[PDB]
Amino acid sequence: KFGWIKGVLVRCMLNIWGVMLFIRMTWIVGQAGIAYSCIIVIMATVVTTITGCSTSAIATNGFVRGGGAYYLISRSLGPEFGGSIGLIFAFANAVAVAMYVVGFAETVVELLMDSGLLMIDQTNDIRVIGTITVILLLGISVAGMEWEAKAQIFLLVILITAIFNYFIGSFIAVDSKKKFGFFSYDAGILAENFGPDFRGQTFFSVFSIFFPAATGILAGANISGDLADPQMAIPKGTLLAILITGLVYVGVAISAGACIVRDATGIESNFTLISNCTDAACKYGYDFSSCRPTVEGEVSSCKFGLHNDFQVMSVVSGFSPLISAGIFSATLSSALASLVSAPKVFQALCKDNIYPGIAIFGKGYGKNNEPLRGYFLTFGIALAFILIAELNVIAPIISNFFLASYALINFSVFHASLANSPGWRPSFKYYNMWASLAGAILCCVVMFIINWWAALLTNVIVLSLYIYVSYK
Amino acid sequence: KFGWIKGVLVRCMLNIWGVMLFIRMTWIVGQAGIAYSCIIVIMATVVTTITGCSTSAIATNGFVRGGGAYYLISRSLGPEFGGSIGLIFAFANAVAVAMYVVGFAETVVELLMDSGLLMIDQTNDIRVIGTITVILLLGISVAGMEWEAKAQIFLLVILITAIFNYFIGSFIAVDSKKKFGFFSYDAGILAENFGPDFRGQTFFSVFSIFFPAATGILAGANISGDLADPQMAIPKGTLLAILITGLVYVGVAISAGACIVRDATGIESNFTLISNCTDAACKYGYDFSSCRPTVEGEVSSCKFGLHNDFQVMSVVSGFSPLISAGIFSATLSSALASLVSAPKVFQALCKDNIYPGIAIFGKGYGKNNEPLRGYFLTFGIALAFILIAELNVIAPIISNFFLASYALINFSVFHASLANSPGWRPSFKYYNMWASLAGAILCCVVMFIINWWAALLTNVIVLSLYIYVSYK
Ligand SMILES: CCCCCCCC/C=C/CCCCCCCC(=O)O[C@@H](COC(=O)CCCCCCCCCCCCCCC)COP(=O)([O-])OCC[N+](C)(C)C
Ligand SMILES: CCCCCCCC/C=C/CCCCCCCC(=O)O[C@@H](COC(=O)CCCCCCCCCCCCCCC)COP(=O)([O-])OCC[N+](C)(C)C
Ligand SMILES: CCCCCCCC/C=C/CCCCCCCC(=O)O[C@@H](COC(=O)CCCCCCCCCCCCCCC)COP(=O)([O-])OCC[N+](C)(C)C
Ligand SMILES: CCCCCCCC/C=C\CCCCCCCC(=O)O[C@@H](COC(=O)CCCCCCCCCCCCCCC)COP(=O)([O-])OCC[N+](C)(C)C
Ligand SMILES: CCCCCCCC/C=C\CCCCCCCC(=O)O[C@@H](COC(=O)CCCCCCCCCCCCCCC)COP(=O)([O-])OCC[N+](C)(C)C
Ligand SMILES: CCCCCCCC/C=C\CCCCCCCC(=O)O[C@@H](COC(=O)CCCCCCCCCCCCCCC)COP(=O)([O-])OCC[N+](C)(C)C
Ligand SMILES: CCCCCCCC/C=C\CCCCCCCC(=O)O[C@@H](COC(=O)CCCCCCCCCCCCCCC)COP(=O)([O-])OCC[N+](C)(C)C
Ligand SMILES: [Cl-]
Ligand SMILES: [Cl-]
Ligand SMILES: [Cl-]
Ligand SMILES: [Cl-]
Ligand SMILES: [K+]
Ligand SMILES: [K+]
Repeated sequence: KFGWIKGVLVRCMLNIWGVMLFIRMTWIVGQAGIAYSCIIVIMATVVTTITGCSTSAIATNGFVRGGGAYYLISRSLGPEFGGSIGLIFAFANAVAVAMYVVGFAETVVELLMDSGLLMIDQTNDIRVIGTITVILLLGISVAGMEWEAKAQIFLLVILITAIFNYFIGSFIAVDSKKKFGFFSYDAGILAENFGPDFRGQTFFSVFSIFFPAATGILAGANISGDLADPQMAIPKGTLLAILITGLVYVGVAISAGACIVRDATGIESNFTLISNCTDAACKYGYDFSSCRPTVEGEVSSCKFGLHNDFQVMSVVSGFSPLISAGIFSATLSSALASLVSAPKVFQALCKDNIYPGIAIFGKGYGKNNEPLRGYFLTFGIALAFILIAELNVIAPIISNFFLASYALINFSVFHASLANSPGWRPSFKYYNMWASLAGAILCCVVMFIINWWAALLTNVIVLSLYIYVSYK
Repeated sequence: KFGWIKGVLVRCMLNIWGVMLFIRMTWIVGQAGIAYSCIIVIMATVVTTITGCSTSAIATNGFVRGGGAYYLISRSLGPEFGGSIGLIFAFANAVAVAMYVVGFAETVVELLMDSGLLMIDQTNDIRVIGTITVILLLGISVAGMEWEAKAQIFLLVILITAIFNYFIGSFIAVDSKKKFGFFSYDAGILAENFGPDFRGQTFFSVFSIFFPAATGILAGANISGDLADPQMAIPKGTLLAILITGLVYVGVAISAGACIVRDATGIESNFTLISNCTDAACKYGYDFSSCRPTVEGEVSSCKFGLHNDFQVMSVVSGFSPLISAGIFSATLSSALASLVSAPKVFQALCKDNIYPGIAIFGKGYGKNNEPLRGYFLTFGIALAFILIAELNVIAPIISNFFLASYALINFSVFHASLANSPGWRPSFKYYNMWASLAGAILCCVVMFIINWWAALLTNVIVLSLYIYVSYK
């Protein structure tokens, strides 16, 4: 049995911190402003805080022993909400595996292209490296699960040293790191980056790429049978990990916006103060014109800055090669946590014969009854999406399915509080049914703003799976 | 008590034939093709045929005496579906009143501008004439309802003479009617108009303006307490009126497309055969170039043809002034049928205290207990939408709310057949629950394609009104 720190807090902080922390935060401050990106982080934190209060209200409804994620939901609420939440959550983690390993493969491909190693084109090397790293992540999940419970504190002390490396490298003004952007903390760059640019995107198109960085909060409730006291561990670690990771996202956004310019040519300039005809806040001798795009229907033909290079946190970092290779720790820990959590929920769902034909993905081979057909189905669903070797098209799909699962959780606890269900007495201090209704309406409306036909498909599927289990 | 002809068939044919028959059919053949407009008419006929089978399945579920539209639905199915169908249907007819009288006012304004009568600008004369014609339509509904039961056969023999006037004026080739478009039935014009143009619109933007011409099919079920035998009158007249009006729409579309060109300058040409350098199917001596638009982001600066003038059926007609002033008959009959049917449903809903605060719109003043507060609320909701003095922005709203009401009817009969409701034995020969489910899914998907945020608002409102009445 684990305590609340090592069993809930470290698990949720390792699942939440993933691709977008080191790869795509600076791009989000580049597209939006500092103000709009802080509004984005606060909105995702509001959604996940309401869903964390709803999950805590489920977890404090009696039912200590014999836990899990599907078990608590399907036993506090009915099977109609429980089966649909289980199916949508299993599919969401199975598709999130692809997002994390595509981010890992993109980082490895850019590290190879900084050297001379280049086999095929850039979008085909992500398909090759992403395929090798998901058939190796599959082998760990079915043969090496014992060491993974010890390795997670190792992964967390790699990740926090990466974050501290970035934050203390921001204050060190290096003259060689100019021409890649990155001057010191400056007021001119802070005023220039305070306000949107949206060079090909929109608000709610940048939100759909941020919001996978806020998911992963049900990693503590996914192990309730391995906790000491789940009534006190699940509301503590979840709502603490949400606060810690949200504050690190806000700090990364403000710190990236206040010291890096949006565009930069990677050519140094001999001047130290440019002729007074630009006034574009680079008074340090750098003229970063002829990189802003001409028309308002094209991307910039630059190579560095906040808008362009995707890896500028390795430039800002004091020791970029090894310490800011906590990208590997973050992405592989989140992908491995999502590779073992999607067949687990699906095997727990396929043991109650709720849905007719899926009952063959429940036969756990071996001694611990690990679902091997579930692992191979998750590997197939992940490998279908790795072949879309682009993160910015995978991430709105994950955002859609996680907003659907969180909306279903919030609406199910609202409906159980409203309907006066027989076994529903949630003794949690910060649970209100109208906050859950507000969170469900907010998740559904944002899911429709992001992409309306995928939202309509997901809502029709969830309504069909509810009406099927009602009249059975 | 009425028979099935005079009580159902004439009522449904007068409610269905409305604005779009004489005003906006030729514009729909102008924007789309002949093929796409026939596909549009067949889709609207499929939706209304499935909804007519569902309404017949409700109407054959016992319950002869003491009828109405709200009564049959709320007594065969529950109050949860019945109250929401009643509210959405009351709002749909209350807003459709504005569409019919805005079409009437637009016709009267164009007839005045063909003369010298012009008080204010064109969009402000529709607001003035549309306001006078809805406070005069209100006086008939509360003081002259006795003569209206005799006047409807008069209105129908005006309307069918208008239709025959158009269809026999199509075959009469008049040389003076050229330069307004309108050559004879020609193969070149039929081949030229066979294929879309979409000069500012899209498919499903032209469908949203057509589909109010297919609504009005519940005008026979809205009077079940005044019928002789509603078990045999409501499935007969509804499904016959749908077929008759759909065939007249298909005939009008094909006949308009095969004899009128899309653009035309209203200037006659002395030539009888133009120099062979255009080949634009007007070999009759007319050169209708310099009216096609240059860029693909603007409307044509022409004045006549299928795309432009909105009143070309009065040009094709043999006697345009009096007989093709069946526009007044069609629009005023449909507006008067929707002004007496929205307070009726709403007063029947406000007598069962389902929704809390609306109970004051049920107190019928007078001897027949006509709901006067309901009439004034319908007049207010209509007059709010008449001030948007443009038909092409009113008509997608009516399309949204009627697709919502028809989707609710189809889903309610599917859900009652699936759930095995206690008093649900629909002895109708052509009712199937999967056809009703297909009609409900089709109406919901089309409602989302037309406008997604209005569809999301309507679906959230209907979901809230269902969950309110369930847990009361
Ligand atoms: C403005 C307002 C607009 C409103 C418009 C409405 C909105 C539109 C809403 C539309 C909602 C559609 C609801 C459909 C209802 C399903 C039919 C059903 O209930 O079961 C039927 C089919 O039984 C089966 O064998 C099929 C089992 C799966 C069917 C559902 C999953 C399909 C979607 C998931 C796809 C895969 C997902 C998995 C991968 C992610 C039962 O058959 P039976 O013979 O009748 O059983 C008799 C027993 N009984 C009488 C007691 C019942
Ligand atoms: C955009 C426009 C879309 C238009 C098409 C939309 C597709 C929807 C169209 C659906 C219509 C097609 C299904 C009909 C099949 C019936 C087979 C049959 O005849 O046997 C039996 C059914 O028993 C069955 O086996 C039913 C199997 C179908 C269940 C799945 C329903 C579709 C779920 C949809 C999920 C959402 C779909 C989207 C999700 C991805 C006969 O029925 P019965 O049980 O005997 O009861 C009859 C009793 N009578 C005796 C009352 C008096
Ligand atoms: C992918 C999946 C994503 C899923 C996301 C899903 C998200 C979709 C979101 C869907 C939102 C739907 C949920 C909201 C419904 C709540 C109803 C309610 O709470 O009322 C309750 C109180 O409230 C009141 O008394 C208010 C007064 C009546 C207002 C009617 C409700 C609001 C309707 C607004 C429409 C405006 C219409 C304007 C035109 C008229 C009823 O009070 P009660 O009677 O005491 O009930 C006690 C029950 N008991 C006795 C058993 C204890
Ligand atoms: C769009 C994106 C952003 C969306 C965000 C905004 C979206 C709006 C979302 C949510 C809005 C929040 C509503 C706040 C209501 C608080 C009033 C109150 O305390 O009532 C209470 C006082 O009991 C009474 O004295 C009766 C008062 C009327 C009941 C209020 C119901 C409001 C229905 C609103 C219908 C909304 C339909 C929505 C349709 C659109 C009654 O309940 P209770 O006693 O507290 O029960 C506690 C039981 N428990 C102890 C087990 C927990
Ligand atoms: C009136 C009530 C206000 C509610 C405010 C609540 C907070 C709202 C906050 C903020 C409001 C939204 C501001 C930004 C608008 C979205 C811009 C955008 O991204 O385009 C969008 C739509 O394109 C449109 O047409 C947008 C038109 C406005 C719709 C949004 C308001 C309706 C809110 C809901 C009304 C229901 C209310 C439910 C009950 C409460 C996206 O277009 P797409 O084609 O789908 O994307 C394709 C994606 N792809 C590229 C990957 C393929
Ligand atoms: C199977 C049941 C499963 C249920 C779920 C299925 C998922 C849904 C299935 C299908 C949805 C497919 C739509 C994707 C559109 C691409 C993105 C886009 O452009 O959005 C636009 C599409 O609005 C348009 O009209 C654009 C022009 C046509 C584009 C294709 C329409 C559908 C094609 C044929 C499909 C035939 C479907 C079958 C019907 C015969 C949105 O813009 P808007 O909404 O128009 O804004 C209006 C605002 N205004 C009023 C202020 C102007
Ligand atoms: C885009 C819109 C945004 C929101 C999307 C919604 C997301 C949907 C996801 C989750 C929401 C779940 C929906 C229902 C909520 C439960 C409340 C309820 O209905 O209680 C009822 C149960 O319900 C039933 O028994 C059958 C469900 C019928 C719902 C029909 C809604 C029609 C509105 C169409 C508009 C929606 C169109 C959606 C778009 C196509 C009554 O409770 P009971 O007495 O306990 O019943 C016992 C019966 N039993 C013994 C057999 C078990
Ligand atoms: Cl992430
Ligand atoms: Cl999660
Ligand atoms: Cl009409
Ligand atoms: Cl109707
Ligand atoms: K994450
Ligand atoms: K009509």
